[PDB]
Amino acid sequence: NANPNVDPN
Amino acid sequence: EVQLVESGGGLVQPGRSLRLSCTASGFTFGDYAMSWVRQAPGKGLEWVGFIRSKANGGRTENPASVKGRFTISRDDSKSIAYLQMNSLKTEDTAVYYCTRVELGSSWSLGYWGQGTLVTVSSASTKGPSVFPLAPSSKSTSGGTAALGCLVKDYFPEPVTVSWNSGALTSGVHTFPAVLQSSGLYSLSSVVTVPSSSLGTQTYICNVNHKPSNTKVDKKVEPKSC
Amino acid sequence: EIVLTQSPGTLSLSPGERATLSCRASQSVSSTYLAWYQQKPGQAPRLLIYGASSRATGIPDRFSGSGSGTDFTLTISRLEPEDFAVYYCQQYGSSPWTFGQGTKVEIKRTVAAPSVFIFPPSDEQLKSGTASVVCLLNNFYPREAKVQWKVDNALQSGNSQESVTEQDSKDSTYSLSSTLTLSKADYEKHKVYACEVTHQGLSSPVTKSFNRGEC
Amino acid sequence: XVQLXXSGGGXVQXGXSLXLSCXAXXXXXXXXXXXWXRQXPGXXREXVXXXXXXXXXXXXXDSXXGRFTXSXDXXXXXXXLQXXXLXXXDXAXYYCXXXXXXXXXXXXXXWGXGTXVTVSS
Repeated sequence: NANPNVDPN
Repeated sequence: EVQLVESGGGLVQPGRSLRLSCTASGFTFGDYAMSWVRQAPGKGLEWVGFIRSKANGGRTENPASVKGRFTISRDDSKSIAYLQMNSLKTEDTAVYYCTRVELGSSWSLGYWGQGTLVTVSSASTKGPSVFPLAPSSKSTSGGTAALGCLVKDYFPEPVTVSWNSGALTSGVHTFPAVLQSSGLYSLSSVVTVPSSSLGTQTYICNVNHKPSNTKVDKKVEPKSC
Repeated sequence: EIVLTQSPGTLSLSPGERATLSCRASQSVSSTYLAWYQQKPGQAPRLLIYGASSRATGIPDRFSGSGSGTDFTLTISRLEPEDFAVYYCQQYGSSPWTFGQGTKVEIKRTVAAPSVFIFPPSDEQLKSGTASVVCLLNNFYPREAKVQWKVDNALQSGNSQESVTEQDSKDSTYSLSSTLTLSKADYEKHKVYACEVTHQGLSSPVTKSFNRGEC
Repeated sequence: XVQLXXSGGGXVQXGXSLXLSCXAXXXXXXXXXXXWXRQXPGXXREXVXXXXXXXXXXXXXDSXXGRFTXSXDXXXXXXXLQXXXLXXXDXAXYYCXXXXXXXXXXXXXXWGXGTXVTVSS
């Protein structure tokens, strides 16, 4: 997951 | 004002481990994701991972080049991000930057620390040998001649070179060091001078390698026939 | 992984001129996930532009960006002296985050062919069992050049290392050294040592040579 | 192999203009830099200008900076040398050459036969 600003759970 | 200070770098042997610290101040550290980026000497930038904020799970992501070897963590009570570097290889030699990841939908790296150098090598501390790069006897009579000093086989960096104790700076070119296949560094420093001065003016390169406490003054003159 | 290819590798311009830097992505990436960074030698990179219209805080007006999908452009509308540096593009929409290889913005000047000098190994070094032959290319522009070592007309490959200076602050030229490393035994069984230099400012290669054991 | 041919040379008076052209045959030259050289009566070949690939710019010698302009038409496999403010010292045979090295180190392997430029008062 490349998004560091959202919890991917 | 945002401040990021990296620490924990230095020289380490292959296969050993290092932990880098990045101390943050001037912002709410716990609100931001943090990211490490490295730059090998003379090369570009390589991302080596980020860690999310506690509000977003606090988990990490890293590329395959360091996956299973590098781990990022954070201590929000101390405002410090960490980079645990295990199973170090020579290819890991780089300047390591910690970065603050910007908020929102466009998470660029908004702030960078000054970086800390990590050198992975099995080489031992060794002073350089200083050899003359002597001008030639074919130098144009009434033209320009080149001469210099070859600073060979030292470790680690750096080596400083001046000419005539700093009095000679014009025409001086001190080249960046090269890492040889033996694991030792080498560099050269050259200067161009009028050919007519070869018989009257003295040219001395001053080489200092503080890691080995080596100080050398080398006079360079036309090789005798 | 999305590969970012920047072009040109080096762009040569004068202060006050317009700079146009390109960054092409191997796969389509939205403009929201693209950023540009500036780095000067010995210093950390700094963010310039990110997203569609976002500019980093404190970044002057002359920096702007555009493009979408696979083609992105960074524009410096009027180059200031502090703008000559290396510029990297970056994508962070796909894992892993990747950077371009960087584009250098250098000061442009007229062509200058290199002055070539060859240095035989000193007798002091030969005492230690190795021999280093050095070829010096002095004060040339543009940077691209080829150095070929020839030992008794045999082209040497894989046994030399090059080092290049930064662009000189006053005359905007480059200087380059090439060091050929041989064993003392290999050095002593050959006579003619030459470095052959080619440069776009030279109509034919320049050769400097010496014969081993000749004043 | 590759064949080059210059044209457009002639006689002009000082301050005049000339547009030289250099066409290539047998291979498209869009990926290679193209350089102009000149050889005055009783002199060696001198560099004049280089047109690198489109986007990689152009570089010039001291004596022609500001007066001469080099350009390309990869569409016609041709490069051009626009010469303005010509002086009698510009009198020479002008040659073009291909830089066979795509990395621009100046491996001038193929040359034309030259076109004559004369500047008489």
